[PDB]
Amino acid sequence: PLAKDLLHPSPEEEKRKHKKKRLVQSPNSYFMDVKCPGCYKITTVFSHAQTVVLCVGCSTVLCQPTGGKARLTEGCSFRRKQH
Amino acid sequence: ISIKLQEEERERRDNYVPEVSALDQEIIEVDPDTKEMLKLLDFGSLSNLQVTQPTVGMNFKTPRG
Amino acid sequence: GRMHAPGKGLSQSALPYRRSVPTWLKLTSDDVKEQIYKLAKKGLTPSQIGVILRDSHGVAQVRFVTGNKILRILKSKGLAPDLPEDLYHLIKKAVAVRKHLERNRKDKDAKFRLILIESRIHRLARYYKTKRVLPPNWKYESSTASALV
Amino acid sequence: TKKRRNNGRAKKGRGHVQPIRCTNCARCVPKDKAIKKFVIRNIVEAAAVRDISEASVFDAYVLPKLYVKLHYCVSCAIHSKVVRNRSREARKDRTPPPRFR
Amino acid sequence: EDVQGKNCLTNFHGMDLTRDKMCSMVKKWQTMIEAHVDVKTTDGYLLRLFCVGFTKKRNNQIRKTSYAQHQQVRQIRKKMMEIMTREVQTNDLKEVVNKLIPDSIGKDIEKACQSIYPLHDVFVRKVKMLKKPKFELGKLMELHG
RNA sequence: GCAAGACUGCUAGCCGAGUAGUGUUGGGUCGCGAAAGGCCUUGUGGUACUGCCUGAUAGGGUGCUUGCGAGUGCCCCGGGAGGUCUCGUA
RNA sequence: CCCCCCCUCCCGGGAGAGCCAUAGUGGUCUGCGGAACCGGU
RNA sequence: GCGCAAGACGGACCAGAGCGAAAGCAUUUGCCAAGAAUGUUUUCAUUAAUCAAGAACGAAAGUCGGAGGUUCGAAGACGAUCAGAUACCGUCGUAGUUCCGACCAUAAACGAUGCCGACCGGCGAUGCGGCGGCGUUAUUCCCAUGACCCGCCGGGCAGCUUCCGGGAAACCAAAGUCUUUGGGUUCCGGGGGGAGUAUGGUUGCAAAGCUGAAACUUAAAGGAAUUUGGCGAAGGGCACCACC
Ligand SMILES: [Zn+2]
Repeated sequence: PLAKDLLHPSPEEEKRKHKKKRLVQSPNSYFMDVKCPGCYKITTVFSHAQTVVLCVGCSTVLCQPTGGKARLTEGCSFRRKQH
Repeated sequence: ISIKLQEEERERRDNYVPEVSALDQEIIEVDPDTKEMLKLLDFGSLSNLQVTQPTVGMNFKTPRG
Repeated sequence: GRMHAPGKGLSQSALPYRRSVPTWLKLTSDDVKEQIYKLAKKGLTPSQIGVILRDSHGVAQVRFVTGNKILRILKSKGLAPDLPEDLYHLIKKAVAVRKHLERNRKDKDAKFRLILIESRIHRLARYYKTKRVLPPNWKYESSTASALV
Repeated sequence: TKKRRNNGRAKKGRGHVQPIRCTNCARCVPKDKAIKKFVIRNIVEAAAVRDISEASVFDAYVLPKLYVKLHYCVSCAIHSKVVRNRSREARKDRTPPPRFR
Repeated sequence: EDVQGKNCLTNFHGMDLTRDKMCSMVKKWQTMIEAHVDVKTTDGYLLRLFCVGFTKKRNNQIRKTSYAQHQQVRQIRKKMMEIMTREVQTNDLKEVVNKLIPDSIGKDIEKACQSIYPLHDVFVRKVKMLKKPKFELGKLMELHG
């Protein structure tokens, strides 16, 4: 309360707060690397795609537009790519 | 009334203590959460303590509305 | 809050701190610009071009793969639209509201919304006039809707 | 001076509510201010219950219940002794009256 | 419809529910869903079936209101309308009256609405007979055994 | 290729067999389910219940006993005995 | 002598998709290693 | 009891719940257009807040022209209460109550509190969108979705407590961060009557709407809260000078 440490907040506190209320503005979104057992070529998609995407190779519809994230088609593996 | 004799028989009962400890029981019923808490303070496993099954069912807080 | 509605909101983008292209993105600048040119030739606007590039091609945003923004690139090549996208959308919305109002004369709320939309159009056109992108004699007129589609 | 934190009703973000009619009176009053009373009552109380029960065509029968809702204006609600005045700090208590009968 | 002698013959004309039951079914902290369908049987017996449904509270639910979204209510009403119009046009009145003796239509609607919002009771609270065909004697004498 | 652990479903002989059929809201590699017959080692032990309906001894409905509140009791067949089952009171 | 009964108590047996130990058994997960890397079809 | 015709209307579900700038908004379905919030690693880059002139909407009553007039009901007719009622009450009952136009622009149009923006305590609920996680259910297995539960995030109507603070107090997380007085910008108050009157302008067929004094007169008029006063207010106690 009176004596906190706003310079070095714990990660739990920082992740609790809103994205624009943190000590530094950092989005909570991320990119994905989605692929399916059917086709054997891998694409890169955004978490909140908000747009229907067709796999390059006309395999099937991969993502689905929703309010938040994207409803990944069943039978697909994805990993969180980061630098 | 502030009594100093304090009900002689009940005062003796207060003086009476049992031969058993009533606390140093050989079996302790604790959830895994308490075991995880204890594992990270200074010490680890014990020889007079065992973990119980997770008592989480549906929820607490019976319906009132 | 909102300029016209009395509602307060907080929902928009939040760019990351690190201003560097990610290493997993193998795309160069030339091919990104080529894709931008192709999408522009297809008949889209910079509002959706960035969306398509950040969804399918995996690029975060243009301002890091290249230096010029999307509208800057379109102006550089020359196939950029003559009228701003937001002003075009506002004009189209005003035309739609007026077309709805021609038949139903008792919809007072539609009249109020049309007044608000025309106010927004005037306020944006004033900024365009003072920033030297539209001719000084350009005026928004109620009847002129067919030409400005 | 202002007596209640609210305005004697429950309208906080509406500005208008449907007007209803009193039952004892004919006064037209706002819905959220008009005291609403819901009563559960049987056809017979304690006199004709036996006469219906033992003297009946069918056996093992449950008596029907008459259902009705009441709307009372403030003057009509107080004149019929449905609600009564309370103390200054006792008016802030929103708990319903005890029910055990 | 006809009397032979010292013995009158009848026919189905409608069905209603007890007013006390209907009063007791409509309670607080629940949404009532209504739907009227004007569907004709195989023969020219046009009926206007009505429906009533309510939502209730789960055994572990804490929310006292337990309301429903407007779109969920619309979907439930569409389901009830389709269920009633499906079990009328395919059969005559003579045995759908027998079907009406139990709450088979009500049970079907209740089972069909488990996915949108769980309702407890489905009742055809009123059935009216709007139109009837040309008067016939053979059907009448077949109705009475 | 080394390699031991943690857990799970069904059968309480195995085979045919998760065959027919039932089935659900959107799907699926699916819930539900004894065999006809055969081949034989020829078919595991302790443990309490069971109001009515729907669709398990699960889940969801809904009771009977004294006005009322808590009990005991409420699947079936075979023996014996008895006849107002227990505590408080709008 | 009444009844038809209905209920309660002391025992035996039948049915179930209860639980627990043993067999017929089917899969999920975890540890180590591939003499060392960079590109072209 | 069975059928027919006409008009108004949308009970119970209905909540200190929702939407709309305000007035205001409820039977199912179909069509058209719009909006707040949540999500966003999309787009432009100061396009911003409040506002003299001006402009749209604006409850019921109010007027003008058509169609309908079921019910309620100004004026009016009648009967009783009453000393006196052309008041309370009861029966009829025109204009209006309904719709399509043409007008007025008025309320206790009240949160009696202007808008934008920053900050300073806590605690549970509710409605929306997003997010994480055991477990039941759409019968028993696999996933997505509804329903249930445990949290978190943002905006919105509100709730409870307190020596943050303030006020004359009633009370207020704003009616606070104000003599230790300066965030930005509009309207408006100067003791009580006369008086929102006369007048002049102005809009309206009219009713009336906006702007709006002076002469004379008074030392009071007013806001909050206690003890007795009285109630044709509620709720308790006692008495054979009260009763059974
Ligand atoms: Zn009244």
